Amino acid sequence: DVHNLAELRIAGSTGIDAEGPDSGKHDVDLTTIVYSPPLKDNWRGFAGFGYADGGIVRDWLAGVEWRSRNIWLEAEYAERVFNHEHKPGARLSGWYDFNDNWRIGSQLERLSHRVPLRAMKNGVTGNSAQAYVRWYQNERRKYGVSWAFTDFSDSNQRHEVSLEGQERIWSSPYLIVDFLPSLYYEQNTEHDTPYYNPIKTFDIVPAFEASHLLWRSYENSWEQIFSAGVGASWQKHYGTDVVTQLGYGQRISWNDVIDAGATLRWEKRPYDGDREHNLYVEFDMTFRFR
Repeated sequence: DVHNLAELRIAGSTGIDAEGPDSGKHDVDLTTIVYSPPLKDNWRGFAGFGYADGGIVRDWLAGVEWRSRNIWLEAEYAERVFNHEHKPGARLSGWYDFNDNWRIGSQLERLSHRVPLRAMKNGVTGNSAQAYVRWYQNERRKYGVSWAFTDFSDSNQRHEVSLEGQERIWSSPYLIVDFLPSLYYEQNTEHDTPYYNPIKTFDIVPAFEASHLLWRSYENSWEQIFSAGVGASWQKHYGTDVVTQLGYGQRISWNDVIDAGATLRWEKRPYDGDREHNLYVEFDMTFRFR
């Protein structure tokens, strides 16, 4: 019956062949975080670790989480090291639920991950502010507005905006199919940069996702995830070309104590002209224990 215990989260990202502009062909992202048990009914403390080599960047972090329904909140401080150089970092985030159809979320970060993770090759520091609004119109219908402002340590400010939708097309005992149309807007300021800093980009990518169930017995299961998208990307001084994206993954859930998933992703969009392709693998695991 025990279901609120200590929790270990481990998630990772690695590039198979990422010929994109803000990532080398082969990069490695790994983050591991452990949550304490409910210290009391709403409070949890966590500590964690972050790793990124592509010149190696590591993170040591610790923070607290408060949790009731209708409102979730956490703060987090981290220390980031690079080439015998320490720099401080902190995160504040939360969401609350207005009416149980509407939810508003907020997020403050230093340093921000919304900065391409090594514009810091020249030591580019960034602090940001995120906000989002999510609205559930049916039980089969869901829209998400989001935006973020980011201040770089080289005078560049990035204002990103995203708008997502989630429409349920088909819901079977074994198969569900979602329509996930996505919109994205990004604007920057600094013009001659050593990192991919597009001045004004806008994308329209209609996409679907299909979750198929391979096997299930009662409270533990196994599913495969197929997702595909074809869209267009516009960039000022460069016009427009096509965006295509594919994903394949699988999920395992076991006794509400084991959750694991791994996804193989491919995408091909234009960066400053003609299209380059990104191929990478993502995974995540959550365990609950002593």
